[PDB]
Amino acid sequence: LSNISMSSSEIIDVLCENLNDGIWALRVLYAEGAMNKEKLWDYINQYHKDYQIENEKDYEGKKILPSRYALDIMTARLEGAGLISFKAIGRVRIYDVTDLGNVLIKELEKR
Amino acid sequence: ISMSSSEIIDVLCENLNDGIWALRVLYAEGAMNKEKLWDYINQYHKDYQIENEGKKILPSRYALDIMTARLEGAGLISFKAIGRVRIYDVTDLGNVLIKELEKRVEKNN
Repeated sequence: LSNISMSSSEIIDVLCENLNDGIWALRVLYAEGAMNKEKLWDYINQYHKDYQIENEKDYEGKKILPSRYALDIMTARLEGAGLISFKAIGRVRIYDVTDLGNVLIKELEKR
Repeated sequence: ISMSSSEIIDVLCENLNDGIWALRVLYAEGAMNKEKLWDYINQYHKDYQIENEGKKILPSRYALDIMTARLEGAGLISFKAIGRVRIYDVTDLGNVLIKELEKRVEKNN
């Protein structure tokens, strides 16, 4: 009766445009593999920090994730977009990139 | 790669959860600032519940920011910053999900 009114690439473009800083969680998970949310918090801060230092060797800025509140917001954006997902180990959450998240990492670099 | 519009939308639908309330509010009431959205989301959900209680779906600003974050990331709502104020509205993709959910309500009933 009615097709989905936006193409796969138009939808992917919207997800790419709102990814913003979440790209750091994707880079971490893509390079390091699945990880505990707590460790992902640390790695995202380290990846971002090192990337800033690559450009400004005397860089000394604030953590992109200074609080659990910030961590929860960043993962919330990625979970809502279906780019990362998690599995439970008791109260621990193990995160990894999803198929759409991978579909998106490619679509990113290329463009 | 190789994901159809349908496959992608399925993924967005599976992760929407309670965010549907914000899409419904924005669609019905039109664009509004974030503080009003918070009130309306609670008011909308409250009413739905009242006739189906007590607890606010968004009891704190934290809950409000987590819910809107999931929606913004999925590209379902969008906002314009004016100073520290933000005016939100539901997007084309947000309406695609509203329509997709109504299609499912239709099939599941």
